[PDB]
Amino acid sequence: NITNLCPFGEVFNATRFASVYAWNRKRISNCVADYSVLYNSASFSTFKCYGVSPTKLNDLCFTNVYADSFVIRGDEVRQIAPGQTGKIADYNYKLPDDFTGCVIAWNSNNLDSKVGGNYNYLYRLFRKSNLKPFERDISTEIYQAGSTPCNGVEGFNCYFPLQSYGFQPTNGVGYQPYRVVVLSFELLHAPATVCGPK
Amino acid sequence: IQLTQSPSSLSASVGDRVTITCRASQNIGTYLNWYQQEPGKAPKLLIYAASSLQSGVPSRFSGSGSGTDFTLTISSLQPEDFATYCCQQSFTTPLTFGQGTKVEIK
Amino acid sequence: VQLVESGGGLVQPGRSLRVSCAASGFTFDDYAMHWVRQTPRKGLEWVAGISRNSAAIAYADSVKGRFTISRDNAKNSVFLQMNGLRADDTALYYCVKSPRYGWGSPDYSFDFWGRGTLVTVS
Ligand SMILES: *[C@@H]1O[C@H](CO)[C@@H](O)[C@H](O)[C@H]1NC(C)=O
Repeated sequence: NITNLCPFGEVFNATRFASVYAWNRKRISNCVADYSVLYNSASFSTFKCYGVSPTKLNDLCFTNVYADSFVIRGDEVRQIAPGQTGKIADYNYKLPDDFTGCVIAWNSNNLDSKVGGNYNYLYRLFRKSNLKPFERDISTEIYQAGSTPCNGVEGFNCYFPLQSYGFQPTNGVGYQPYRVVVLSFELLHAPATVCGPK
Repeated sequence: IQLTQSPSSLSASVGDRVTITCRASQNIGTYLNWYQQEPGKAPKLLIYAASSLQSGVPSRFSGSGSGTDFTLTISSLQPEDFATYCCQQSFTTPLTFGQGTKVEIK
Repeated sequence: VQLVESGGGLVQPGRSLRVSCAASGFTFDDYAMHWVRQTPRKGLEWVAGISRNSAAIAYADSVKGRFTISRDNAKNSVFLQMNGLRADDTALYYCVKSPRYGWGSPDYSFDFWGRGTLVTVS
């Protein structure tokens, strides 16, 4: 029998999610998981994901399961895949050229996007340079266009590195918020544990 | 800050190799801008940072320069390019333009 | 992306005047607004440009302090109060939007211009 099902409800169902820039980083360790029901549920708009195949994913287990969740506009859900570049893709969260986990996404139009506008989700749109894979960016300091450091006088040209989504209930299907998670699988030299039903 | 252009005006024909230079009094870097205005309607952005060509614009345009000297270059001049082209300074907040260069038919 | 202007015309020197410029077709919360002037048959000249969140502002040296600005965030527009009129101010006036992208992405970049209003002081 299974000793403990890998906890997924707190992050899939959940009650709240952080913004994409301050994106959460959940770790999962010795356990037994039921990704199969994840395939079974039809509520996932885009379950399609890379690396290991879903049907045999339950037979080659790992040491670390790194689950990272966030929400974005629907249209740039394509911006989560190896090799591609884009505003959310490049300035917030990018993936290595190789990848041993994969992604899931679905719709939350009725949950999120309050009628008057949630306005409680921020994303980076400026930065000095490109972004390393799997690095958190909590830096809440001013960014400059150039030739002028405004020295914390935030305002003119100081370009606050956080612009709001500005959701509305009737913007359109291309802008309605989508909930995205990614499960990266890491095989360290330590013994592998995260494999379940057998 | 004083900005100059050369030539002040010119008369050309179709498909010509056009070239206009712009000089700044002090080193501004590259943030200089290139604008056009055709007779009768609203001007639009053409070149920004002296190295970026605007979207939805023919690739025949070209821009270059640095320091204080910059230059627009036209491989094949076209009948729609006979307009007034001006420089723009993107340096310390007091900003001015150049004298411009109207493009005339010859 | 369209712009509309009002408040110009023929006025006598020494009075006070107001100019409004509104726009639509984008998200007005960004794209620091600007004003430019052009005297007829002579080189145009920039006037003003302020900020994104009504932050620190700047003006031309020739007319600094004499005129003032306001960013109408609500009805996506901008007010410009003209004080101490001069006959030199007679010109075509443009209210101009700004971009957000590029290499350096400078707010002083100008695009999506409107139409302009004739203003005469005599
Ligand atoms: C989310 O809640 C629904 C409703 O009970 C449930 O069917 C679904 O399995 C939940 N998602 C999980 C547990 O990942």
